[PDB]
Amino acid sequence: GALKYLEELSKKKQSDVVRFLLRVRCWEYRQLNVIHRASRPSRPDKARRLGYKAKQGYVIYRVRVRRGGRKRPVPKGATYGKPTNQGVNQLKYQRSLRATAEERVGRRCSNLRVLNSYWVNQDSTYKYYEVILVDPNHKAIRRDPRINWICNPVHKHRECRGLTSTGKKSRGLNKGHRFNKTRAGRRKTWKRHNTLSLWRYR
Amino acid sequence: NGKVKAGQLWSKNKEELTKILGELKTELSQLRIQKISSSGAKLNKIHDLRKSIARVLTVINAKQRAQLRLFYKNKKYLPLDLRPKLTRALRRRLSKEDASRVLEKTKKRLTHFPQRKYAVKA
Amino acid sequence: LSRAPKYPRKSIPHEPRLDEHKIIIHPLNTEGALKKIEEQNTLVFIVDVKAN
Amino acid sequence: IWRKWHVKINQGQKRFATASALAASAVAPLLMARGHQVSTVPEVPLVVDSAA
RNA sequence: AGGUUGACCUCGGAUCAGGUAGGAGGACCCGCUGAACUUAAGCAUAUCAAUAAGCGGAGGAAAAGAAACCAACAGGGAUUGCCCUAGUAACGGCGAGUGAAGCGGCAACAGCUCAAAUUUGAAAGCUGGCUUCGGCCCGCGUUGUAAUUUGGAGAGGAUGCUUU
Repeated sequence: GALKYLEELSKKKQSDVVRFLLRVRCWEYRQLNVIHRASRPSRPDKARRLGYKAKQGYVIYRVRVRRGGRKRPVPKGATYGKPTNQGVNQLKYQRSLRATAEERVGRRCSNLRVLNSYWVNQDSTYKYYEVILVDPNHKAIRRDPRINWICNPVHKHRECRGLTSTGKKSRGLNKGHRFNKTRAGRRKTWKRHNTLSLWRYR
Repeated sequence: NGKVKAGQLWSKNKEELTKILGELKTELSQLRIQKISSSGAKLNKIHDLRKSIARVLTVINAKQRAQLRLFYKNKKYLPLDLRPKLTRALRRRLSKEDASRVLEKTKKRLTHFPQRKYAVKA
Repeated sequence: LSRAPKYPRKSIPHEPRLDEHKIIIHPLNTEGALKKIEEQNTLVFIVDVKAN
Repeated sequence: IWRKWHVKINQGQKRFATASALAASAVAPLLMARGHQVSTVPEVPLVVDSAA
């Protein structure tokens, strides 16, 4: 197959051919809309390994998001409480720009379910992602057992609840001692550790 | 008079049902003026004609909907009022066949190694 | 193209919501109506609020 | 509701008290002092045939 | 006819054919955002608190989940929860304070699907329309839909029995 060659070529992002393609594609995507439908994945190997199939009901949407940190919406950019010794310019959003992109694409297409998303390009101002979406109401989707789990109502807006890949990465859902506080849910673990259990025959 | 039984209405067809509806509406319109002109036992009668009009309309609507269901018995798309109501989530739920579809590898595994019936001696 | 639906959305067309039995309720029995009958050739009725 | 409602008791003390109550149930003065009408009872403790 | 006739690609229109989303509820759940009163003699670390308020998204449970795990043993073996570990290891102005996890016992247990392969002796796959219900069409798709394989393996052989 050709996708092995595409994977090994996509690993080399500083080669002349890949840099040229990224430059011209960044120009095209910057003169397109912020959120717009892609007719086909521009990285077919990445889309295929993330779950895209050339079947009716699979949609690709391209999106650009402004990169960098976040700012608190306070008047005049200043807080009127205790001194925090830091400015609002250096506050970091706890989710990824990829997750923000998936949320905006889902709000644009509220009738689809977000499956996954992948990085395609970036510049100084924006980061560019392509988001795979699946139509739960399409008969080709509903008849296929490999994908019809997404038609169930428990998978409504996975990108809004952190059930996509970037959501799992931001929630820290990994096994081991490095993820003691977050592997089963951070707030659930906190409530479990802070509950006071009193038994009858204590 | 004016209290039309539903058992009589269930045998009529459309045109004489509309005729009965018209005559009940006419007599009701007359007896409202009789009510505002004098007091008598006609109030029981206007109540009876109101319920009779309700019965006639119910019978006509039921026969119309039964005929429409017979017409749409074998068609793919039905009108939204003739489609089953259930709930919104139940209508959006997957069908039983799509929920019971399995992959062919799973079909082979369940064909050649299902759950057996076994017992263990003590 | 104009719409050519494969199924009607409403199976039964609804009846006239404002028909004449609902339009005319009852006449007026007050002395104003009774004076207008003889002096004006005018009949006074109480009608539906939605009727023109 | 997180008041302490139940009492945890040693099982040995429970068994001790049950044995003491069984021993006290075989004392005919204690039955009368506790209020039972056992004046017509033929014998204490009263054992009836299991065939009945 | 070639200044013509078409094929793709991309982007549009339509009250086109069929669908879907919004709001409510929000006790419990998954996230984001995020205080101060209070406690530290007062007080910018700290504490309250990764809480209240605010915002987004589900279900009858949600979430997590079949190891890029724990361990260092004669090794355990997806996830969740209870008891214990344990007020312990550890962190902490001028200290008020904070604080897990492995093992162990128990409740309950259940395992799997893709991408990376050429079906190449035959896209074998699928949405929709019309049906006389046999099928026939318009298409999607080779920039890859079926079968096969998922590391516990598997692909190729060899071999002789079992299975539906």
